[PDB]
Amino acid sequence: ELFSYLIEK
Amino acid sequence: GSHSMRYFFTSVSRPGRGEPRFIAVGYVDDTQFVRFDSDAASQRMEPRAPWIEQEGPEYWDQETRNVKAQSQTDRVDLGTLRGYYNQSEAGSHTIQIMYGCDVGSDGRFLRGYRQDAYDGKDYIALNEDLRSWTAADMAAQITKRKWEAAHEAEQLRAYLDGTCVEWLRRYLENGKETLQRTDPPKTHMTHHPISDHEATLRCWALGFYPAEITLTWQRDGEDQTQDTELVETRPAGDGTFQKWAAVVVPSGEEQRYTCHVQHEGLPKPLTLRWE
Amino acid sequence: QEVTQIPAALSVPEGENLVLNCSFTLRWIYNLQWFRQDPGKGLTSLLLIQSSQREQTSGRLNASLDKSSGRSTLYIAASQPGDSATYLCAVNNAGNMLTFGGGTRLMVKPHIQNPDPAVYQLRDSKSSDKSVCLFTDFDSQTNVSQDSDVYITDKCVLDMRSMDFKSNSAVAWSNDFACANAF
Amino acid sequence: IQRTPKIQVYSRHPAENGKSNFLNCYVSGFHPSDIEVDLLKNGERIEKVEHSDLSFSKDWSFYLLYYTEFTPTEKDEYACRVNHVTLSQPKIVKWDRDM
Amino acid sequence: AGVTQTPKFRILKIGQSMTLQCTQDMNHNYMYWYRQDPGMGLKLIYYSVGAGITDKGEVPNGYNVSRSTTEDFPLRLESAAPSQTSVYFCASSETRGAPYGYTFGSGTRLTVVEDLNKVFPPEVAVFEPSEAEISHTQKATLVCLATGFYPDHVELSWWVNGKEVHSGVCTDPQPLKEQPALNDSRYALSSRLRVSATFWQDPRNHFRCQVQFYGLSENDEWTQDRAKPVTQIVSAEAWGRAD
Repeated sequence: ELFSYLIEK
Repeated sequence: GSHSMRYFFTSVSRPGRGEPRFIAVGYVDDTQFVRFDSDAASQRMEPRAPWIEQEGPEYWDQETRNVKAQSQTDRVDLGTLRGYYNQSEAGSHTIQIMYGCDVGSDGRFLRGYRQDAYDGKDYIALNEDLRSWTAADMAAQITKRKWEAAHEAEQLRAYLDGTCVEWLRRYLENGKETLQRTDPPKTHMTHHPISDHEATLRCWALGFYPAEITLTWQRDGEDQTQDTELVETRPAGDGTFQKWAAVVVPSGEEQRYTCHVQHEGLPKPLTLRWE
Repeated sequence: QEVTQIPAALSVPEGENLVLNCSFTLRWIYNLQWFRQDPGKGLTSLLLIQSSQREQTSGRLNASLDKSSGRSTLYIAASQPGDSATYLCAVNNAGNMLTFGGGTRLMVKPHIQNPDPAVYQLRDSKSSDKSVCLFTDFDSQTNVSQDSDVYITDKCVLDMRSMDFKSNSAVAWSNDFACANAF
Repeated sequence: IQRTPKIQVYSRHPAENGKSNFLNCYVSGFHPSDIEVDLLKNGERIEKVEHSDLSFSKDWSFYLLYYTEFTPTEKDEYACRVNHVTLSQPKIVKWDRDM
Repeated sequence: AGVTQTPKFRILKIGQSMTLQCTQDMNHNYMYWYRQDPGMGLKLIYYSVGAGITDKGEVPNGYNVSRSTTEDFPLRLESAAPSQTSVYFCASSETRGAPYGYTFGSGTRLTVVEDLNKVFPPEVAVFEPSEAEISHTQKATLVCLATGFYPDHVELSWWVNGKEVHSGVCTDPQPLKEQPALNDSRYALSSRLRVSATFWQDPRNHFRCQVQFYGLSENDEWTQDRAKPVTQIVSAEAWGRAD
């Protein structure tokens, strides 16, 4: 399953 | 053997052609099991291995939402990084992301990793300790401060040694007939005279699984690493792999050279000699 | 993957500590938020708990976060009638973005130390014809419910900026009906 | 940064004349991602050609597998034609079963 | 400024078009449209993660959006349906994670009606305190009653000698349905102002019940005998007396 704790660069 | 789950993401800006290209692919070892493509008709995470088919609607709904979220994050990031590097709007740029976890034959966590790239070069990487980042330049150093403030490392580590390894174990069980099999290489050797006093000896390994293999040429016993032509392990397209190693050999001295084949599926390592 | 708030309505006598419950199935949440909503009005942020935090405190408001069990509890200490409002639980994650529970309508009932229940008839200021029945001075424990020709209102909520003459009342009117029986 | 594609042309199963098979073209080590790949029969583009989803190696260089149904014969010549910004000309690699 | 959302309210006949505007000057990449029905939570209709893209939320059907610029995320209703009666909230954030939380607009109350003929302003009357009450409690409760208004969007306030009061004020939690069974039922709302016997039994004291009604605009068409039920204030008033 995908990683989902998404923080913009 | 040890196993890995990996996700690969390629984002390419298409200036004056609308939205950037986005391609997400999930791997268990060297087997692609899921795909998202921005240019495809479905706009869904799609199955690519038979053993993922048994996941229910909730799985496909969730992975679709989360891959779309990564797509949207990459769309924003392309704009931001374009800003960081003071690049024009007219040029195409690429973000690449790979993250994954490795487990042993006992199914337990070995390591986790994440690397991010801009235009085919290191941007930012999770360190070995899974607690800090290595920034390639001042652009990535801005990204690091944002990721530190958001506690990105702590959340990624929890995923890598939690969700990642848990779902890897599930996939490995559900697809064990293919994922946890070992097919030994069928081997043979070819002979190509390049001149009247020299000939190529090519050592073939076909139909083996998994991809890990060691093809080694030796003269009388001595290893010829420096003088061995060694192509990349390639996929057959039937779920197996192929590889060859070649040596340029003085004519009438073929019997001296030997090809050694090491693979998990072999009862004992093979040693091959020419006709 | 959604957010739920049970109970949907809570009635509490003032001064009493109370709890509002939030449960969510959202994974890898960025944060959890508690909102106050007054009737007809927009959202007021009460507390925002980050993924890395176990609780947030603001005066008489304390909110816990358990990511693992997917639960938050809002603790309201020494409750006042001014706490009466709709409390919305909101959870933010990547796939679903800020997702809202149904909310809990909190009714904080004013303490009535000297109940004096009575039904009065009031005449209109302009006409001698129209009259209204007033049921007033009843304790906050007694309740009022609603013939389609006679209309009976709910027991009113106090103006949350009141500092005098605070007591419960309900109103009844119709087009011949008597006040004595109305309630 | 620009990297030149490596090209391998081969069959899914060992080649037997008059027996249905798959012709593969494995293109690896290229950057950037934009690439044109055709499978040729006697110099002519084969229309129905499928490929794997774009992925990449530890060094960020991309790889694709292109594949199509084909029935090998003694006389029919098969090849892979790759165009990339890094190449001077489209590179044609001929299928060599005896390699 | 934060997030500016217009209009604050609108009455709209079935099948008519409307655009809800939403603007922010904070350079936020993320903008959101939610709807909230009575006694429910907010539900995401549409969102945008930057200029040039929109994406469907939980309840996108019957709605359209666009995002040509960072500043603006307008929501379009092509053919207003009864089901689109709701309160709409626009929002923005600097990042998806929104560690400072979403910035919300003030809200837009849309009412969808079979026809504009269903819209009525409130009738308002003030009822004088009971002599029985005054002599029993030494207190004087005025009752204000707003009747026959639709939709149920009013603000009732008490004004004593020209200044708004809150002490002694008690308003019904929500308007009452005159015809509970009907979908288009006109509403009633009651409020109490309670003062000392002294303050009532004095002809110098002036009591006004003020009901703000949110109705039709001026660019709305009207061909009925009765007055155009436009946004307005309807008041009834009573005076104290000692005789």
